[PDB]
Amino acid sequence: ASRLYTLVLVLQPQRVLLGMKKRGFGAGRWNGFGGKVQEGETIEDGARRELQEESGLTVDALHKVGQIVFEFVGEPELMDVHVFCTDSIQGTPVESDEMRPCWFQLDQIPFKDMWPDDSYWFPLLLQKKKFHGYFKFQGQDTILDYTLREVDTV
Ligand SMILES: CCNC(=O)c1cc2c(-c3cccc(Cl)c3)ccnc2[nH]1
Repeated sequence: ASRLYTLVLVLQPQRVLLGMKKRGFGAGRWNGFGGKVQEGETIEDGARRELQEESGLTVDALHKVGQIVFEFVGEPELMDVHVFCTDSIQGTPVESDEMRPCWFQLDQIPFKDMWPDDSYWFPLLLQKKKFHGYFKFQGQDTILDYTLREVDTV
C-alpha cells in the first residue's frame, strides 16, 4: 500500500535550486519541489503543479531520474517518490507559503540541513545516474535500513 509523490530538482550546470520547507512534514530542511500526486493528474503533471505552486516556476521538460520508496515506522502508507530533473526553467523562483527558494553551488550543498537519505542518493543525481532507493526511517532523523542501486530504466 503506497502513496504517489513527486520530487523535482532544478539542476543547472553549476548550481541546484532547493527550497527551505516552511511548514508541514520536514519543515526546517532544504528540499526539492514536490508533494502528493492528486486524483486527475499524471505523475508528471503533479510534478509541474508542485513546482509552480511552490516556486512560481514552469519548465519545458522534466526528466525521470529516480524512484525512492520511504517507510516511516508506525505509518501504514509507504511513500513512492518519483524524482525528476530539469534544466529548462521559465521564470524566476519566488517564495511561497510552503517553500523559500535558494540556489546552491554543487560543492556547497547544505547536507547537514537536509534529509539524511540525501547524502546517499543526491550524489547519483549530480553524477547523472538513474537510481532506485529504499529508506526505512524511525522518525525524521534515523535511517534504520536502506537499499540503493543504479538502474537502466527508472
Ligand atoms: C535533494 C533534496 N531531497 C529532498 O527533497 C527530500 C525529500 C524527502 C522526503 C519527503 C518527504 C515528504 C514529501 C516528499 Cl515528496 C519527500 C523524505 C525523505 N527524504 C527526502 N529528501
